Amino acid sequence: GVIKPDMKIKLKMEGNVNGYAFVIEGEGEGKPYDGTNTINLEVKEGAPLPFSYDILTTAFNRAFTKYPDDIPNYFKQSFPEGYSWERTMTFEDKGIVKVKSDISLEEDSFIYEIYLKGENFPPNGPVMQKKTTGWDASTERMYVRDGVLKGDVKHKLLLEGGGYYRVDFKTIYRAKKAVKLPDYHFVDHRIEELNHDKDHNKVTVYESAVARN
Repeated sequence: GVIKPDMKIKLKMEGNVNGYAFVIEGEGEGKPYDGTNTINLEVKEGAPLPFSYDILTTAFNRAFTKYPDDIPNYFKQSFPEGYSWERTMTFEDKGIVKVKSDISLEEDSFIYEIYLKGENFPPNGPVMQKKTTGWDASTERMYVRDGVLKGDVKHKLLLEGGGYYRVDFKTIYRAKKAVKLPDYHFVDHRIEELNHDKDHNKVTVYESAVARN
């Protein structure tokens, strides 16, 4: 099919957080059937970013998910036409991020066109004060609503000094063709900043994702 065991990634994100504008380009690769992906990110406008890089990482593609044979794969079935997604991240201190991404396929490269807007983050909270220490492992509840796939996460951003900062994810995934719809299932995630430079001008993100009943 069009989804090969090794695939590349190209992305551009236009972002605005608490009114601060920025542009990020990424290049990476992954193993769609293994459910693993790596993206190398460079800030092109707005360096040094004046907020926590953790609020962007989950924006930088469920095509990279390991799926048991018996659970229909909403994402892989969508290609070559691909799919788009829109997401609201609601933070326990009333900060909010809204993301949309178009996922297309050019030969053996996924292409992501991302728009991100964050607002109402407390100026002295851990996002704007860069006091976050990465995402916990998560489980995303995947379920069909109105003919498209919804993903819900009760997520946690770890904090410097210990404990965590609650974030609810609601995502809507919209295939650009008729696909066999899965029953309700789970996707377990682990996302990691593998490395970065002093101001997160250059960041490498890794994610693994596996579907189970």
